[PDB]
Amino acid sequence: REIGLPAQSEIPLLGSAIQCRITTEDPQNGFLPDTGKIDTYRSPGGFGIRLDVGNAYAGYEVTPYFDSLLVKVCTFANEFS
Amino acid sequence: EIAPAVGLSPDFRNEICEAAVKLCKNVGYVNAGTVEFLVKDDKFYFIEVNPRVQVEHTITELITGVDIVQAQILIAQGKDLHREIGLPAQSEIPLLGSAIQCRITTEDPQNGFLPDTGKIDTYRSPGGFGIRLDVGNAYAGYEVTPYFDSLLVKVCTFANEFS
Amino acid sequence: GLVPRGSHMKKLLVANRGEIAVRVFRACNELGLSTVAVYAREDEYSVHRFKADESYLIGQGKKPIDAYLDIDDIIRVALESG
Repeated sequence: REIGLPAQSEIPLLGSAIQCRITTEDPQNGFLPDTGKIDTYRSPGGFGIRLDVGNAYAGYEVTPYFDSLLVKVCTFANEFS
Repeated sequence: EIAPAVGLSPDFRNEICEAAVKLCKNVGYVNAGTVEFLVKDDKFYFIEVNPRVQVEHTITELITGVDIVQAQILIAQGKDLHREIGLPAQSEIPLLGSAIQCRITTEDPQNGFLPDTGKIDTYRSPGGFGIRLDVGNAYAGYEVTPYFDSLLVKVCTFANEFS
Repeated sequence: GLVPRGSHMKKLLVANRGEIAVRVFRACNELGLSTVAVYAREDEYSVHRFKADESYLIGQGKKPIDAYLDIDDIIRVALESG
């Protein structure tokens, strides 16, 4: 009534979407997350791209205290391929 | 720029779309193109065709799910819209919510929209649900020159409801 | 229903700069095509130059906008780059 969601049969189902989490986990060092300063951070965009950033920006010091997430990337398109 | 034309009735918008199609059918238009009309009190008048992609194509991609630039390239490869590129028939072309595009430039609105130049110290771009960015030249360290346009980034938003 | 000869693509070149060049490169890459950028000397720091798989200076010695309108030099790059 207020939030505006339709009835269950009417909930859209549009395309597909994928999410990857980009982290400092080093896959050649047993996925041990790296720490230190980020020199460069350039984020892509375009059609079908969604970014939900964690802590990543030029200058930011990744600490050993919390999780290693830099940014969550989602893609979406009509076709899964 | 917004999409679709949310302040006009869906019948009337559809009539405009058919007129554009009729013109393009008549000349056998190929690839992407846009037909521009002026509209006044439920009448509409042709003014131009832009026989190329446009800066505002982004918002149409968002409300249809169709990737227009990919489509252009696939058409130029000789592919069939329906058979190979995968677009449905006209009446099945999605219409998903609405979308808005702004261009963020170095135009200074307190200095008569004169485009500023110089070095970008800080550039932090937002994201989240319903946000699309197509960057121009903007990154930390980039020197904006006076030689080209003043565009930094195009921002689009999209959602089920216009508001 | 006539398709021009030579319509098959492996590599595409954008005769432009800036956001629209980056937008086209993204589509190309998603379609499995390699890409080629052109840039004027003064535009040499443009993001689009570094987003292509290859890039080439064009319009040497011209004013920068004239460089992007240099038809023969753009064609030269398309042919040289394959």
